[PDB]
Amino acid sequence: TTAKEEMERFWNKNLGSNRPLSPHITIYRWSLPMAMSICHRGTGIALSAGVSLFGLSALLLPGNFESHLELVKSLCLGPTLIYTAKFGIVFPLMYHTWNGIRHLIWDLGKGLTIPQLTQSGVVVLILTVLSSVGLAAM
Amino acid sequence: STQYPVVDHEFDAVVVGAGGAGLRAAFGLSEAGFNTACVTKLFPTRSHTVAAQGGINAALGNMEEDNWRWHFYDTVKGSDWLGDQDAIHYMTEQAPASVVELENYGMPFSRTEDGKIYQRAFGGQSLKFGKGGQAHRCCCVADRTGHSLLHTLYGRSLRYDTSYFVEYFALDLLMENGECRGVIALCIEDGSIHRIRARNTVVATGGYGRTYFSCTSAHTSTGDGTAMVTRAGLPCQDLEFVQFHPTGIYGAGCLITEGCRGEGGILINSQGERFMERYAPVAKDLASRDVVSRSMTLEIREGRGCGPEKDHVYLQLHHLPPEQLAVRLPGISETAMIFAGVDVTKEPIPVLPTVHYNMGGIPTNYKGQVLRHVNGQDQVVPGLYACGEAACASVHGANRLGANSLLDLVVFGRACALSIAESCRPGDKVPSIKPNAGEESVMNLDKLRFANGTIRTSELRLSMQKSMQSHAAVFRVGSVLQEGCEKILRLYGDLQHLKTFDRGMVWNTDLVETLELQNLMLCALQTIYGAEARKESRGAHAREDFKERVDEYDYSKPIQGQQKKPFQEHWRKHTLSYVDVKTGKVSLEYRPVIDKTLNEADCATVPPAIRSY
Amino acid sequence: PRIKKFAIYRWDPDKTGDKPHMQTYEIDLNNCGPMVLDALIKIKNEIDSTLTFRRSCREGICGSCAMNINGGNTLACTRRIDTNLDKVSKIYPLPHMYVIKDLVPDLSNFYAQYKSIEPYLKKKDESQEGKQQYLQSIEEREKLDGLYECILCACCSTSCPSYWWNGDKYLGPAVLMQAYRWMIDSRDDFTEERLAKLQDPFSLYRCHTIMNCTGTCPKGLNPGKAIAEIKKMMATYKE
Amino acid sequence: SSKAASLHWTGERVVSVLLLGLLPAAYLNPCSAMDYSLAAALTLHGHWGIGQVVTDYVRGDALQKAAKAGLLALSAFTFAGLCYFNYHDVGICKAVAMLWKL
Ligand SMILES: *Cc1cc2c(cc1C)nc1c(=O)[nH]c(=O)nc-1n2C[C@H](O)[C@H](O)[C@H](O)COP(=O)(O)OP(=O)(O)OC[C@H]1O[C@@H](n2cnc3c(N)ncnc32)[C@H](O)[C@@H]1O
Ligand code: HEM
Ligand SMILES: Cc1ccccc1C(=O)Nc1cccc(OC(C)C)c1
Ligand code: SF4
Ligand code: F3S
Ligand code: FES
Repeated sequence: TTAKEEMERFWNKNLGSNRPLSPHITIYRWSLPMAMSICHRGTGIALSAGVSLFGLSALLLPGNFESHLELVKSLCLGPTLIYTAKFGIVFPLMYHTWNGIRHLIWDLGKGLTIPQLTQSGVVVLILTVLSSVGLAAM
Repeated sequence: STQYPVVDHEFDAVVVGAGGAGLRAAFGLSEAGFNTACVTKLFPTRSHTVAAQGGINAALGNMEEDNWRWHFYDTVKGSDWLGDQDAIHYMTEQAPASVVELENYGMPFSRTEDGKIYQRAFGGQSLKFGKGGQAHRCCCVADRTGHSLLHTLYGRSLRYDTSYFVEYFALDLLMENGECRGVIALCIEDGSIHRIRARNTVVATGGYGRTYFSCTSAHTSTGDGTAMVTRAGLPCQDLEFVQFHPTGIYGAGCLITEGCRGEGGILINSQGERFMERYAPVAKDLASRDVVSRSMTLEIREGRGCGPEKDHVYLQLHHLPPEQLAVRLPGISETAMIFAGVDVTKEPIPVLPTVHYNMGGIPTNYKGQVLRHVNGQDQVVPGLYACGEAACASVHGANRLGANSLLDLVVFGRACALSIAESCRPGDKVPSIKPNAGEESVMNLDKLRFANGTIRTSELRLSMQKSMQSHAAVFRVGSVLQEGCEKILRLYGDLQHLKTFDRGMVWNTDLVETLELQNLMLCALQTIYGAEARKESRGAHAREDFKERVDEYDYSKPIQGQQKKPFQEHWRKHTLSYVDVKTGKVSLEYRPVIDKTLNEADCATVPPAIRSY
Repeated sequence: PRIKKFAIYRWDPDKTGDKPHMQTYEIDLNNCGPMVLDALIKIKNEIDSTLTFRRSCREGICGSCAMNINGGNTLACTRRIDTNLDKVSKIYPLPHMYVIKDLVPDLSNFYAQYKSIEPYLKKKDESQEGKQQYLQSIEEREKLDGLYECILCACCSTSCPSYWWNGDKYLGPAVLMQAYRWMIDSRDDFTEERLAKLQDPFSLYRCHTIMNCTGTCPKGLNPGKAIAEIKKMMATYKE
Repeated sequence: SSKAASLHWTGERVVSVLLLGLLPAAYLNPCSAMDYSLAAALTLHGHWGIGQVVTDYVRGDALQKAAKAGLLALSAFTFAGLCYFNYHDVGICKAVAMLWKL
């Protein structure tokens, strides 16, 4: 028997049987590096959903951008309620931006030990809040 | 009958066991062009050669310069002259040829300045025929040698068209009129019974260390091929000879390598004295195992023990440089940190002489052929081979040398391959077996599955283990051995009273451990009765009542005027044991030791001499 | 007297309709060894001989007793019971894997993947082999450190999120680390074509450096790091 | 023998150092030429993002091409719209500016 012939036999036995899949995420321990990777996907998806909604609306919806802003302006927008709507757009961006560097550092090969992963994980989490609050006030 | 699906297979040669020796015998056959099958209860990596730490002996001469003819003298000495010199000759010459074979397979051997395989000092090995000081010929992949050995063999084995029955517990051998036809086996996955017939059968099932309460060996060291052979009515050699490794953790019995003593590790008692100086002046703490374990156990009798129970001893590694301790011995650095909780660089390791290697097993030709005893003479069992720990060509003899087993594995594994490739051809007529055969192998299996007795399986196991541990240990006497014999014999009758709880097919470990039990008891009975029968002190088997090296002559004085003893008077002979399966009573006879070499000119016979270091 | 609680995943394939449930067992710690394997053996030997599991070395060099204890994938003979008495220790079979019988998972796919990466020394000459030893300097030997020790416990790949969803086509850390192990071996000649084995988006490129493999290794190895080195070799290598 | 997954993997990192470089470059140097190069890097890096998500979760063969086809539609439509916004409107630099300062 060859290598990839044994793989064919594996599925053609298990799929046509009464064998259950062992609980995966149902019981598996939560960890920071894993939660930070889940978030990086969520932020990625959320941002592309935003950018695509900006591109599609540029073609499909009529009326210029200045008129769209005056629709927002004439909603008697709140003092901090405008800051919160702003902050909730910087927070997803700045997390994915900073952690984007952390993923990029791993591509060179640096900081791949367990302590370095946990250290830079907090560093990304912290530098985000600063760049989020800092920009929403700018 | 009719319950189990009888599935038959057709092959050229079958290998039972996928660890080291078995693995080497397997692909070596496919290399020759044989339709080879390999039956194993474990996944080949989960075999027990993986646990090996010390290394593998080969006279390559990379450290200084060596001669394989010196490696012969050392093994034939350590064997306490029970060793068959025809096998030792073949092994010591094939040694560099089998190791360079492994390095060329990809075994990541530790390296030197030249870029050559790193050898190192080990228990009882000497240059210039035991005259030129300590020898350094133990090749090693830094403390995880048997791990690399098993991996690089297995890795190289996928390069051939061998069939592997992974997790298939071999029940009994297939036998028809003195000849072996293959093996009957139980699938652990679905529970179906498979009969695998072939022209030849190699047996490499390893030792039966699980006969004792305290051992270094894995939970799956149950000497099954040893039992398979005895159920066929075939003899078993040197079974009373059991190696007690001096260094094993006080807890579960985890092995710390003898490479500790080989690199610079020193063994210390309660008073603080290096107790391996008054016992052994020349070789000292790096002497033979039957001298070190003999000393350690005897030191506890004095009351010079260590710990809250006064039963264990210490091994110093504190003084060693951290520079080489983390490099040469990182595997024991981690495993002594877990079970003992001991900083390997600052604090000494707690050790204890525990059961380790099985010197005896299945009587084996120097070419790997299984032997039987007919009319005082030797006889080849047709279509049957054995290599490794389960085998007893008795290349190790009364006491095995440090790191000589992994050699016994590869060399005799290769031998088992060559001797099949030379004697017969692949595609030759596979002998037909009776459609009714393997009849009571099913009956034995089916009774153990349905067992509705009174005595629990685990509770009968520990009864054997403690009865062996106390009665037949390092030191043993005819008073305690006699009691132990009738203790084990009466226990064999208790096997018909056992209670099993699992009534299932898929992965019935409850059933396979009971099959392990039956295969352990048979290995236990012959060991205990063999110990009682032998009334001398030769290597590992030490008698406090018969502390005598009983040879043909007294080899201290020159043999000239002395008259020779008859065969049934001296003890320099192999113990051959049989067991009747129903009654359980052990009938045992004897056969002579091979003292001739392969070629006298190329390698001279070494006569019996003084036994000390 | 000192009691500890264990909750274990149970599934019997013999009784039809028997859906996976949990069963509790209680054992005194003074009568038991420190490790989880000692506990499993004790309830196997005394309380219920219907519990099934793979075990061998009890030394932490097989990968037999590899399971999910308390949310993590390690060895049962290496990891010790939490002496905390009130808390119940949960033991499960390795995650997202087909269960043959309770705690015993099917590894046929896992082993077959290790076969497909060709884990043996390959040369141009097979004629001059077996007779002379290959030369390798201590530095070239040092590059194998932290890679040869892998025991194939499969705690690694069974913890990888990509290996869960893509168990079929993606190899996983353990297997990939070994593929790397044969690349940096100075003796090996087939390094360039070993990399060519992974030119599809699934073989290697499902690893997004999530990093659960290294954080679960019972032997302390760093497979994730090795994957990044493969990636590095994949973009740099010549021809 | 061709190495498609090798060169593609490098490309993602090349746009990643471009996109990371462009964000401060858009702030410090806000221009018309910056607006288009930003929209290109945004949509491309995003297209090679969801492309990886599809290959991960989307199980199937006929399904696999459908999601990839549909993803290319939105990717093209997003990039077309962002180009249209840069030509016939204010520009994405000023879009943020008028959104932030006002
Ligand atoms: C116990 C031990 C031994 C040891 C060592 C450390 C320990 C803890 N370190 C060594 C070292 O550093 N250097 C050295 O030279 N030797 C060392 N040893 C001794 C040596 O490793 C052993 O002699 C060796 O492991 C024996 O190997 P063998 O080829 O005889 O086979 P195995 O490894 O014991 O594995 C047994 C195989 O047989 C199959 N099997 C057994 N029963 C069945 C049944 N019922 N049905 C089907 N298959 C069966 C198993 O599958 C297994 O593969
Ligand atoms: C300039 C800062 C950014 C950098 C450096 C960056 C880089 C990265 C990296 C390294 C990944 C993960 C790839 C991996 O290593 O596995 C990723 C994911 C992703 N990015 Fe960004 N990114 C940035 C901002 C953005 C922006 C502005 C968008 C636009 C929507 C975006 C869209 C996405 C998407 C959709 C993913 C999904 C890939 C995944 O999570 O598997 N990113 N990015
Ligand atoms: C495939 C992938 C790539 C990058 C980042 C995350 C994932 C992913 O799906 N992980 C995943 C998905 C669901 C649950 C989960 O566990 C949590 C319960 C800890 C992990
Ligand atoms: S690299 Fe470590 S965690 Fe992965 S399979 Fe090997 S021993 Fe297990
Ligand atoms: S858990 Fe994972 S996706 Fe990569 S870093 Fe390890 S294989
Ligand atoms: S049994 Fe060998 S790893 Fe636990």
